Amino acid sequence: TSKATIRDLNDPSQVKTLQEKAGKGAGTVVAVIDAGFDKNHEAWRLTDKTKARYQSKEDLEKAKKEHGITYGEWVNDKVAYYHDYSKDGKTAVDQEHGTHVSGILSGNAPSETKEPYRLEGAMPEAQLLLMRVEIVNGLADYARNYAQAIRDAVNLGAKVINMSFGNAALAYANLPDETKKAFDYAKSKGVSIVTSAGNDSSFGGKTRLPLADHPDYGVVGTPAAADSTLTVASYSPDKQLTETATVKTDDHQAKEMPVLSTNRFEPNKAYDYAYANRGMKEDDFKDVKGKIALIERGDIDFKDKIANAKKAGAVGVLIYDNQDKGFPIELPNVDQMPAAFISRKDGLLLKDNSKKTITFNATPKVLPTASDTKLSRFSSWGLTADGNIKPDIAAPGQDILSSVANNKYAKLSGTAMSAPLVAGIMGLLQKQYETQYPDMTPSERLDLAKKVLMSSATALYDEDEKAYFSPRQQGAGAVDAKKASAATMYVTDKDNTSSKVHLNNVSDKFEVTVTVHNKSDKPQELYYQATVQTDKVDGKHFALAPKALYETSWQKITIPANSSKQVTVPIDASRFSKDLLAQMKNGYFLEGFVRFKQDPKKEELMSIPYIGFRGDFGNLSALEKPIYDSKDGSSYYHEANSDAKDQLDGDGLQFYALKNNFTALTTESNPWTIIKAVKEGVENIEDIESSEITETIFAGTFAKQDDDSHYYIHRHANGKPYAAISPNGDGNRDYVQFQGTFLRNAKNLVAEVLDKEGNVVWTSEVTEQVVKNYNNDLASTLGSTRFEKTRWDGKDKDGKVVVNGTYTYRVRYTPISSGAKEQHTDFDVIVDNTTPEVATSATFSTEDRRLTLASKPKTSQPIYRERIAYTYMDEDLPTTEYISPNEDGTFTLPEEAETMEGGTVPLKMSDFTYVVEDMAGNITYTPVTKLLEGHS
Ligand SMILES: [Ca+2]
Ligand code: NA
Repeated sequence: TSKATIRDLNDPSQVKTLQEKAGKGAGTVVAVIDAGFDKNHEAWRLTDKTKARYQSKEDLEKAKKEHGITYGEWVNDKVAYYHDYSKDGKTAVDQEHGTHVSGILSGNAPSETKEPYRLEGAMPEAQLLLMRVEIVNGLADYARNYAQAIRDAVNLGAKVINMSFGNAALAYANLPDETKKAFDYAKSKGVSIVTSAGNDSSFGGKTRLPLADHPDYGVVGTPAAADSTLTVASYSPDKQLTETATVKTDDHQAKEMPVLSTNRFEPNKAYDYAYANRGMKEDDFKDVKGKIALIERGDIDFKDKIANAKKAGAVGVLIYDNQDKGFPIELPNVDQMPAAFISRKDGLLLKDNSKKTITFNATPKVLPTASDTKLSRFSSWGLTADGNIKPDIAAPGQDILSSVANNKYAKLSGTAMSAPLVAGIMGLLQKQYETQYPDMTPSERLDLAKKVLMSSATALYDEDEKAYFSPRQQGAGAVDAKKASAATMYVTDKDNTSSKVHLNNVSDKFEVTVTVHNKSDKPQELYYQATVQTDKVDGKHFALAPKALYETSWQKITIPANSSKQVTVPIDASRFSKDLLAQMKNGYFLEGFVRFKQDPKKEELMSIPYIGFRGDFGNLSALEKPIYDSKDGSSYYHEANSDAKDQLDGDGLQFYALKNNFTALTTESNPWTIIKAVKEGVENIEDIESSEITETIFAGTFAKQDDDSHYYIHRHANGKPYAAISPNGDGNRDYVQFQGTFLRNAKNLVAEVLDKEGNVVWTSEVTEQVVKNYNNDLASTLGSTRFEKTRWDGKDKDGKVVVNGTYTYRVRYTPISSGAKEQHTDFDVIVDNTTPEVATSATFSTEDRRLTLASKPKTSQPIYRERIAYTYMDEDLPTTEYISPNEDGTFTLPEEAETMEGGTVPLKMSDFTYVVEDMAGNITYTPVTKLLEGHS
């Protein structure tokens, strides 16, 4: 009972054509570096173990002895070697991601599988080297771990190394030297390394669009940033093998549609369904009990939509897209609730259908994708931090069905699924070249295979924009193993280093030079054309879509046999400067593809991308403007309150810093009750000694005298925020600290203080590496970073507190790009240690209960708050509230205080305290009874 494979029904990358030419991997070794594997899975088997490189643990150990490897172990005929390079970690091993990635590369499920179709990877007859690596300490130790796994994989005979992991926005230059030399070691040995681009979209994450003022929104990190690697983006073909559900339309026909199910529905059981809108209100699920809730994708989370139907008593849920030509999204598991994602067109069909009955099928079929041929929304954009072109190539990575833990199978999306397909195509192409080009070195075949894969890759085309997807999103195009296995030509840059042209900074007139390489015995003629395109802009945001400018005339080129010729396409986009600079004031990309055809009417034979930037890329601002300078009071990750644009509350009692992510200075607010308790030596203060809290706030913000619930920005006459410290060790506004939202990566971040008289009085420790805030999510990164090394305690380089005055707090940082000038941002910081002189005597009129102070406060900095506090006990907890002064200078003291429980507590005169604070933080707190006693 031999079952058909998934590839037998769906092979979007044409792997079968290459397999018919180069085999299925028998005798070859490939390696996978991931976070953990199910090394017992049924997908790990060989058809003929006798044809393998390592036929036993003895063959594996002999190879270990020859290279000094004293670790790792044979597992079975398929998994010839497994080693855990992060065994010292305390976290448990996750087996799903690594098993899935490996299955796409070399899965070989037998016919005895429970699945409808067998999972057969690109190289099912190759042996696997599974190597675990996970973060335990830092990213340097991490890169040192997988550098060893690379070297070991090379020395154990791996022809391909697939690395379906990464860390966003990281620069290649910051990798340890061992990691860099391991990349070169594999390359010098003809071993291919394939990296996933990442699932981080652009700056802002898969839910935001980057602002047009900042074109350097790439988020590709390491190891993908290594030039030696082949970095793979993710796209969706126009069709995909999917699970199905069928209904009856109004025309009396049977229409079956794709579904993506979390948990399982009853196979071929007729389900009823009712429309429940966006699933936000309880009334939406009025007639949802017993049926399936049809919920529109909208404003609440999927977990909220699904759980709300569970309360109403539904048997399942159907969430349909709110985007046009969108992608399926894996819905969460909410208490085993069967949840299926469907397209917007299929959802609207179900919404306006008469006989609202749907039946889920057990056998999957190939159906068109709603997205059509489209790049994945999560696939990481270039460029690298160093400014290099990534990714290199695209591969299918939407809802890929592969092997998961416990001998099971599941669909996963991600560039981690795109990579192992290209890795398998690299391995087969290299085998093909071992007979097609035997006189080459292994490094020469590797360089050729990478160039052929990129050249023959079909440049994907956005049908809505009438332009090709940006090279910064798709690389050199979608991999095509048929065109790659058949290619006898390839195209490289001017210096024959890569199949991509990096032009760095360009003006309106530039030229793209490409070398066409012919390896056939006969000369060949080609027609070539360069497309000119840039970014599409929607107002203040990038659309993350191409904007075609024009295309050049088709020109001919004849390349002699076993030779190469260069072509040059002049580009002139000067007639677009005015419009493009209006949308993208700080510069814009000028990019595209030089496409090659045997004849202009035939299909694309090769394509090489070129990328230039119209401006000064390296000197683009790396730091978002301070939040104080915002016209409307909002930044990229922070929205203002339109009713009060100067409101800027602090951290409060939040646990995570998900709010208030912008460039600013931080300080601390320390109430007087805590200053008093600390100076008196109280050990336990929080929720015991005082009801007030020490809050981290932003410098230049001050609370109103009556509310205290909100802080507001105050500014000098010029406009700068009134940032002031009082360095006296009491914890109340003693320091300033730099908080940054970095639009670009930076290096050598250092803060200094100028005395505004021509002298630097203080310099902080240097923060050598700065990573951009490419998102505002705990799962990746927050939209802001607090650099504790930039904290200034108001002291000079000798340790003495600076004299009272205004100082320039200067933050310096340099972009990663080559030769970039150092950038800086300045803040005026006032230092004032002057303790306010306040009253020492007071008389209290018993009739009106008005307290009269012997003298008004005399403060150096302007008065911040002049209040009288009363601290009463509310359920054994001293609770403090405040009283503002009258207009004659007196304070009316109440005789009772209403508690939270609704009661009333009498106020004794020993409960009142006179507190005066200036805008630098200098504070005095005197008991009112002490003032009343202030008389000889
Ligand atoms: Ca202070
Ligand atoms: Na291409």
